[PDB]
Amino acid sequence: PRRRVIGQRKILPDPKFGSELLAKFVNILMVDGKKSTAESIVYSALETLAQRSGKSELEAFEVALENVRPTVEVKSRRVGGSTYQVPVEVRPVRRNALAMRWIVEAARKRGDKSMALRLANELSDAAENKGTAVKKREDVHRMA
Amino acid sequence: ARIAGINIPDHKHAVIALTSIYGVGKTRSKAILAAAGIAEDVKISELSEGQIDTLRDEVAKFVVEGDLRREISMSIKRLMDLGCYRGLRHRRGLPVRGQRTKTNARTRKGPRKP
Amino acid sequence: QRIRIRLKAFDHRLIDQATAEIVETAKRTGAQVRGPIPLPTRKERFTVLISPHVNKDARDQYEIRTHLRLVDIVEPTEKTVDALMRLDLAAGVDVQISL
Amino acid sequence: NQYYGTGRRKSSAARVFIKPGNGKIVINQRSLEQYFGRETARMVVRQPLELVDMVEKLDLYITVKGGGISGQAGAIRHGITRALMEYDESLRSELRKAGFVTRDARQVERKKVGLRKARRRPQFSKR
Amino acid sequence: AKQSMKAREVKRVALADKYFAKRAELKAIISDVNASDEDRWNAVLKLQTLPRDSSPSRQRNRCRQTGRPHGFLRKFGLSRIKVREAAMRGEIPGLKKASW
Amino acid sequence: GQKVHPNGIRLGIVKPWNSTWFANTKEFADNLDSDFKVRQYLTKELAKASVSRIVIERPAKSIRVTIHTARPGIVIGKKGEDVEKLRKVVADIAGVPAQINIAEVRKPELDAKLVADSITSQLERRVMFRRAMKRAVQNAMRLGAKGIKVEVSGRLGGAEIARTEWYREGRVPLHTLRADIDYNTSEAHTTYGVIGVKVWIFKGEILGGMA
Amino acid sequence: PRSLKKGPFIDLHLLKKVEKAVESGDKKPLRTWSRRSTIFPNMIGLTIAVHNGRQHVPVFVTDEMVGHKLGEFAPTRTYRGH
Amino acid sequence: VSMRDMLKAGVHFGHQTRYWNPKMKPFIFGARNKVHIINLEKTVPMFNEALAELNKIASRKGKILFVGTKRAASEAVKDAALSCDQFFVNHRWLGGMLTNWKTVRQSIKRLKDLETQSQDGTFDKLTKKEALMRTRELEKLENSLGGIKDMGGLPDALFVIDADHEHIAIKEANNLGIPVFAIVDTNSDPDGVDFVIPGNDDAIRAVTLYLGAVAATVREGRSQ
RNA sequence: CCGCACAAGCGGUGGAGCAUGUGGUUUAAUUCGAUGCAACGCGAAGAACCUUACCUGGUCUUGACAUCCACGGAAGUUUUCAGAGAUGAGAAUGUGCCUUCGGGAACCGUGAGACAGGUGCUGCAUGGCUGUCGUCAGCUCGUGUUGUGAAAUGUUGGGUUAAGUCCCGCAACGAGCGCAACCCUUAUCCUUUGUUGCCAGCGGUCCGGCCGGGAACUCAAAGGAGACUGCCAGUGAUAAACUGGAGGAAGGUGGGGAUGACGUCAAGUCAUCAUGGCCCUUACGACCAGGGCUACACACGUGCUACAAUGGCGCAUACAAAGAGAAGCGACCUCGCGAGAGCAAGCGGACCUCAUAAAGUGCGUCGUAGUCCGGAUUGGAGUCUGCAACUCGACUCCAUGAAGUCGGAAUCGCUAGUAAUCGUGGAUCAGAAUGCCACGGUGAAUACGUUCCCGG
Ligand SMILES: [Mg+2]
Ligand SMILES: [Mg+2]
Ligand SMILES: [Mg+2]
Ligand SMILES: [Mg+2]
Ligand SMILES: [Mg+2]
Ligand SMILES: [Mg+2]
Ligand SMILES: [Mg+2]
Ligand SMILES: [Mg+2]
Ligand SMILES: [Mg+2]
Ligand SMILES: [Mg+2]
Ligand SMILES: [Mg+2]
Ligand SMILES: [Mg+2]
Ligand SMILES: [Mg+2]
Ligand SMILES: [Mg+2]
Ligand SMILES: [Mg+2]
Ligand SMILES: [Mg+2]
Ligand SMILES: [Mg+2]
Ligand SMILES: [Mg+2]
Ligand SMILES: [Mg+2]
Ligand SMILES: [Mg+2]
Ligand SMILES: [Mg+2]
Ligand SMILES: [Mg+2]
Ligand SMILES: [Mg+2]
Ligand SMILES: [Mg+2]
Ligand SMILES: [Zn+2]
Repeated sequence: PRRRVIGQRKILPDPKFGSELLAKFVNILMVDGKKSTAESIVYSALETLAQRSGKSELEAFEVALENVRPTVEVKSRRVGGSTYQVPVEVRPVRRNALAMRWIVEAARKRGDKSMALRLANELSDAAENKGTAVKKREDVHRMA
Repeated sequence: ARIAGINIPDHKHAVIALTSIYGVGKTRSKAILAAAGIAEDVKISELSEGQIDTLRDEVAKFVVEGDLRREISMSIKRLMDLGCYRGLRHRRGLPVRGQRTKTNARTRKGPRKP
Repeated sequence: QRIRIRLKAFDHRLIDQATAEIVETAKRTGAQVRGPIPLPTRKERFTVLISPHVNKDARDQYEIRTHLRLVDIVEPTEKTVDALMRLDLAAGVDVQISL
Repeated sequence: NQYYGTGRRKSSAARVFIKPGNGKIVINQRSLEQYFGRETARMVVRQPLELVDMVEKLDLYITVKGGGISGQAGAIRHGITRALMEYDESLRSELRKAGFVTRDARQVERKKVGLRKARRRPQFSKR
Repeated sequence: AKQSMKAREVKRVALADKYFAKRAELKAIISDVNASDEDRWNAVLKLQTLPRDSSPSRQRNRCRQTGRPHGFLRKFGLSRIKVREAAMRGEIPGLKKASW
Repeated sequence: GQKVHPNGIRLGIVKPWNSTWFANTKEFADNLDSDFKVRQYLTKELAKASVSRIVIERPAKSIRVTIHTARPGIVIGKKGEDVEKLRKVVADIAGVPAQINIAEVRKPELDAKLVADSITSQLERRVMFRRAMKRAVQNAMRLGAKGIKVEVSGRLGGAEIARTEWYREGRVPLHTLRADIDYNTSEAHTTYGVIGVKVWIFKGEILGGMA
Repeated sequence: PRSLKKGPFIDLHLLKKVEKAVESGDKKPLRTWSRRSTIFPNMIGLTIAVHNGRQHVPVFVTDEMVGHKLGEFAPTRTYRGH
Repeated sequence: VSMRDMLKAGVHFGHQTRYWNPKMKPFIFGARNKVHIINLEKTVPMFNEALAELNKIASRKGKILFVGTKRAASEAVKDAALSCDQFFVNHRWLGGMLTNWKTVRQSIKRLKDLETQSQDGTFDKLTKKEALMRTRELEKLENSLGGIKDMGGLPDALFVIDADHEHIAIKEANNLGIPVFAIVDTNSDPDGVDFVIPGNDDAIRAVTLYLGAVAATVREGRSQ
């Protein structure tokens, strides 16, 4: 957008929890438009996360992403005429996506034989501010 | 366990552990198994020798392991001996079946050389 | 007993004119017709290179769409088969008769 | 007794027939679970009845052709919405509010010459 | 192209049509099951005695106005060039620029 | 840049085809071949009748050819003799019962083919081209044409370097499909080389589709 | 491979030449262009000068060569390296 | 118009003493409150003698162009022209309008063609957007040439309000020899007006007085 | 001030294997052309012979192709020998038709020269066609006015647009070419017509729209309606216009296409064709067989398949669109592990056929390994097309199981039904698609912003 700053479109709630954030999560996790595989993975991971965290699995997802959501991040600027880093705050809608993105890549790196398990394990460690998802969040805060 | 031929099969589904032998692949393996009556999902461990000897008997019918290695080597040596086109490309070390050799014939020429 | 008439053309104007004349003359003799029924038209498409030398990207796409109408006369009077034969047919329109 | 709707999504087209009933669904002479093994389709098909909160008052018999599993789900949703509106003509505002009356016009874009896919360009090379 | 090429094409077709019947019958005898392998042998020997330019698989569709051996279109019998002139001039009936 | 053929793009909107017969793919090619050679024969034979367009329409058992000339009495000769002769000739080429029905053009200065071939006939007679093109455009618009553009390209005046010269007057809106823009191209073979002329003649927007 | 229902292939001019050669005894190398013909059992021990496209190279038929085309023994490209 | 008739309307009003033009000294009564006061003793006879010429021109079938581009007084001048069946310019003056008479004729023809086309038909043949666009162009042309569509030949007389504002018009007229009748405030240059009326040109009341008196005398000149 | 130009994102290329093009090298020949963007899956929408322009040899000289002359033979059909074949040498049959009876036409052969022939050179002589900046918003003119004049103005400015789009301003007023609209397609509805398409109510049924039917619905294809900033509010010079709202299937050029201004590059093409000049003419033309265009120490470009668990394999099972078909597509049944074969129905095709979509889904297995990943390569054995698969085809079966474990600097595409992924079809074509051109399925992420990079 040089001329028209177009508004973002709306995502549809998930048919299992009506949660916009869950739908955004599965859209981020999706690969090659295979939505069904992604929803299977996410529901499996959420339910096992529920088993470890007891009640309120959707809420557990909320607090998991909360424990690793970023507040301040470095941003590049060429106004000086040379590359210039600056610490800037992040809008809530964007830090939601950043947290979701960090979670999914971290899960893929985890391995251990199943995406369902990787996602659940990363979420479970995220719920308690651990699993290296928080560490990646902590390092980009330190870079302020 | 021990099966005919020098190689020792590992402990996994028979259809798969049987492929270890140089002369047998997935279809010939299930053929051998069906002929011996043993199912596929069985493992090589937990399999009494009473059927292991039958397996080796039925695999004895087909050419396998060293005898196959000698047979293919004789066939390529004969090809080279005729002096036929394929014989030349075999002793030259080049694609034999008409593949492009101007580029990306690496599988037979080895790594790029200066 | 009935007669099926297939009409092919390259432009819907001509085919509609011809099929209107067919149904009109057939109704005129009193033979009962099944109307003009428009069957799916066919679209041949040709993507041909516009440039004589070295321009694969540059090319144009043409199409020949042929239109197809089907009329049907269930009770053909003997004043009809001769009549439709007498009726003039446009050069563009192609008419096929099948009892 | 009979109320008819016609909904189209992408390449699919669905006829929908609505009668007073206990909430029974049938699609191409099959049950809703017989047809859509995917749960998201199972939910988008029933969304309008949840809106109007009439999920045990109406039995609907529907048939759909063309498109894919999700395309057909959307088509039958747009059909049952039109059927409801022809049945009530006051749920119109609510269904519209939920964006169930729009007949989404999005369709697949044609391939273009010199382009591998619609709005997709072959890889450029510098030197 | 060169008049030699058009002459070659017309000769090839004028021989293929001639020997069509004999070639067909001979190929029949050859591929025919139950055929005595001596008859099949005589047929496969006789086949290569006919002019090699009798096989239809040996012809090449050329532009019926320039003889161009490339960019041919069976529907019109012209190369990819002359079709465009005939079209843009309104000579190919019902042919127009497509758009969808 | 290059421009789409104006006649070839208005076929659907305002321009009729010049061969309106129908045939399926079985005998489509040879129909085209036959009509091509017959119209080229007619052009070669009526190089003085000043023909503009040769439209061809085929009944199932017949070939019908309509000539658009500016000199009807010429092509029909005396008592329709030569026209019957060439009807026999086209019967030979098509191998089919033939019929020829000439048609006249009332404003020969309003025919891109006619004015283009006249320009070329002048050029090959070694006349200064600017005079030719400007005379043509003046005559055309004097006969009430909404617009006309003439274009000549080649070794004009035996130039060592070929130049492009055009002259427009009136309105010639190529981009408007609704426009009745008649266009044709001619070539003149001189000692220096071959010179190409193009003529656009816009005779007014045609409101109300094809018919 | 050609087929089995059609048997091997050979052009009859070479066939006539080879039969006239064998029936007549030892002969000069047969000068042929038919790279497409296949070596039959009868031509064992013969010597065929088969065209490589620029020259007829000699090939002394042995029983091992039976079931192969003649062209397989007349390379058509010269190459030594770079 | 009598001096009392003008004075009540306020014809004596003039632009601030800060803003005046040198040639207007003979026509200026004096100053009050830093305001130029126009002398009606000169204004009344000159206006009467101009009315004589306007009556003469209209009584020899003259075409009269009322000119004024003030946003306040546009409708007044238009109605003034309509009350005597005379042509008028009530919107911003177009540069070289008289000098480019040939150019304007094509615009009038286009305005006439558009109004004729709407009455004749073929709007249905045009696309609904195209027909609406043609109507918008006709409306714009009517806003541009509502007064002079029936001008025919160049006018025989000009009436100008605030001659300084309309200076292009008077320059054109002088270049054509067409006489200029103009209400000339103290800030204007009176050289271009052959029959000059020095008076207020902004005030709606005095402007309407000028227009009504002129139109009454023009109808009188027409009646004979 | 705009532009996927960057940023923000998603997936790539760059590493591997192979496919393909090019440079180079090689070669008897590896035919020619295309070469920064804008050459390099380009001409070529398809090189085994043919194609084919190249090479080697074998052959012809008014000629393979055209007209003209005579002279002699119907034409044509069937075989035989030599030869790799062009070709020679024959040997049988026919020896016809029209004709005012002479002849003519028909072709065939021989001779005579006029001539033909050239994919030989020149795209810096050219026409025609095309690329490109760029679908960019520009390029101009008439009259007027200004200046002594070259010229200027308009076309700049304020705003605003996708836009020289629009409104004001302004000595400019208008116009032309572009922009936009008119065209196609798509999203809603209406009317008309209902078979080969349709099945709601009907009865009837072998449960098959299949048969009585029914004309509703889907759909088909003609005609028509619909969107206009039209309405509302707010903003704004009350302006243009922008923001939001209503209703609406659709809202602000709805989506996509076609459409390419003046010109720029002596850009590309004399090998589509045409063409000025030049050149060749018992050969630079013509015919034939074989070879080559497929080479291989290399280098570059574009692709394909992968490195796996969001996966592989097994079993079960669901939902498309758009096309093609007569020397064609070819069902059914039978045979074969299979490619296929045999038999043979139907269909010039809303009817018959290609042709059962695949991702998906359900169950089971595989447990992170060079693996039940990967499929290269190679051996063996086949099928089919075709005179003919050695050079040099496609495919099947058994066997074999390289590299490869996510790819350096650098670099590319993409703003929504898009990218990504999954299949399907078509052209060319006897056969030969990882290319091309089309079709649908599933279906995202991101865009704060114009400071930098690049092009206008
Ligand atoms: Mg295998
Ligand atoms: Mg069809
Ligand atoms: Mg030629
Ligand atoms: Mg071929
Ligand atoms: Mg173009
Ligand atoms: Mg970026
Ligand atoms: Mg690579
Ligand atoms: Mg090359
Ligand atoms: Mg060249
Ligand atoms: Mg490409
Ligand atoms: Mg050039
Ligand atoms: Mg060049
Ligand atoms: Mg400019
Ligand atoms: Mg501006
Ligand atoms: Mg302006
Ligand atoms: Mg446009
Ligand atoms: Mg709105
Ligand atoms: Mg050049
Ligand atoms: Mg050859
Ligand atoms: Mg090549
Ligand atoms: Mg595998
Ligand atoms: Mg392995
Ligand atoms: Mg691994
Ligand atoms: Mg797609
Ligand atoms: Zn004043």
